[PDB]
Amino acid sequence: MKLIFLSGVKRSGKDTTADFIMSNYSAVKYQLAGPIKDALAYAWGVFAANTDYPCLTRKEFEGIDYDRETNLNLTKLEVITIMEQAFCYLNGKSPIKGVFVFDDEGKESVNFVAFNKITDVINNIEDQWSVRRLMQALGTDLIVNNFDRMYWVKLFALDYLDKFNSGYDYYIVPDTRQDHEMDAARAMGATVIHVVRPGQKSNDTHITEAGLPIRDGDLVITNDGSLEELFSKIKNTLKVL
Amino acid sequence: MKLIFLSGVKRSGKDTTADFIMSNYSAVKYQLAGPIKDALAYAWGVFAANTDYPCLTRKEFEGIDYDRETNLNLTKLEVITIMEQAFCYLNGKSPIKGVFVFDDEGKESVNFVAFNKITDVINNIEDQWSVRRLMQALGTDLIVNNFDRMYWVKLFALDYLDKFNSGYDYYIVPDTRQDHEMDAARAMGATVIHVVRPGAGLPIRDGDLVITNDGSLEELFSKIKNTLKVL
Ligand SMILES: Nc1nc2c(ncn2[C@H]2C[C@H](O)[C@@H](COP(=O)(O)O)O2)c(=O)[nH]1
Ligand SMILES: Nc1nc2c(ncn2[C@H]2C[C@H](O)[C@@H](COP(=O)(O)O)O2)c(=O)[nH]1
Ligand SMILES: [Mg+2]
Ligand SMILES: [Mg+2]
Repeated sequence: MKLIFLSGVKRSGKDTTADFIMSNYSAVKYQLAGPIKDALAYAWGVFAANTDYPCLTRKEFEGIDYDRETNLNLTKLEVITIMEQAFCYLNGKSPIKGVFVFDDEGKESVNFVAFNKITDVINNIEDQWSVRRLMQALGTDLIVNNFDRMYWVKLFALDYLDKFNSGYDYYIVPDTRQDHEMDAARAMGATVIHVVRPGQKSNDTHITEAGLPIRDGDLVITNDGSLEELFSKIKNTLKVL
Repeated sequence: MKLIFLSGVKRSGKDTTADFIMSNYSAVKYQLAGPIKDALAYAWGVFAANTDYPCLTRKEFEGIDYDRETNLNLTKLEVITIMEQAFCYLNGKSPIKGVFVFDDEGKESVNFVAFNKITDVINNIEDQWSVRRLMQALGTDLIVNNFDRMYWVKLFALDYLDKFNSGYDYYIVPDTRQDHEMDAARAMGATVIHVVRPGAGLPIRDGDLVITNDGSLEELFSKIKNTLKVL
């Protein structure tokens, strides 16, 4: 099995490459933001449970026929509540440093110190709450930035360890968005492929929308033409590995 | 940080190599069997409290002035309860596939099937219970063979990633005993270094480094310095 980490801003051709690889090769995929979306879909169902709030499922957090930039018109209190349920969920997958979950009859809550950092972080976010902003907030604003910078790489490692030994040719991580994820990837001997559209940018200022640095050893596919030109570049890049 | 997995049989000089590295470089060490001794020391403290059993601390589970071969005279029954408490401790570190821990008012226990597999497995162990047989039963008879072949390597992965930006030059795992664990180390980008003596062992695969301990300590030491040099 060959481990590949893909890197590319929105609409750079990176998502196209990911799909080209998944449909033309024996590949298994793992999304770093996978568990972010599972935790939010779970928290949401706990939050919108017996409310008149719309039912958002994993598919919607996946963006399947749902615009994740849609304003959900939520209050900072609602958002804090959701983040606390998302944390209780994640803590059952892998312990978040400094977080404890307590039960009061099917009512899960985090410890005060953790609940207090959630509150402070959320209270200072003035953006409107979309599925997209909730992903950015859970992933980065809270966890990476305040509890465990390597949590999402840790969950990828547990998955990889379950699968490195199977019959797939490739193991792809298509959504690398933080430099430290790239650092872990290079350390583990992953091939890092950047898909770049000559002089283009991310229309989101969140750190997870920023273009990742190209370091020595990284491969770069310049998407400066047609689609088959891209498909050819992909084929010849992989043929080499 | 360079990830190094050391391999070698008893008296090959593998242990001397881990020591020299730890003593001469910015290095941090992780034992795959660490959590095994921690869980047993935990499960032990909890069960020998109720009884008139010897008090074994994490210090004797480490074999620190204790013979881990020492028979403890346990009922397959107590061994089974010790084992379930240890699963409870480990499950809080990283979930063991197919195990759920529940609180019974000042008493967590594992779901029934996990409980049932534990009993079945501990019931065919016809041996005598030393601390050392307990480590094996927990580590291999149970977890690796019946729950998750990769569980000890998953716990190393959590710790390695945790130390990822810590400033150490090397991360050394010295006690790998299974080949599947060495496969996982290679899959995670480790350099495998075998310490062998001229005339059981894990296989030496293509890419692994081999240090032949055929001379003196200072010669062993010199071979280690030059091997670390080209990593
Ligand atoms: N890769 C990654 N994504 C993160 C992190 N924290 C938050 N996210 C966000 C970035 C994306 O907006 C999102 C997943 O969205 P998408 O890949 O489009 O389903 O999760 C992090 O640490 N790593
Ligand atoms: N590395 C490793 N050690 C294991 C595993 N299962 C059980 N062990 C235990 C059995 C040995 O007696 C013990 C070594 O403990 P020590 O003497 O403190 O280094 O490791 C396993 O899967 N991997
Ligand atoms: Mg909950
Ligand atoms: Mg316990």
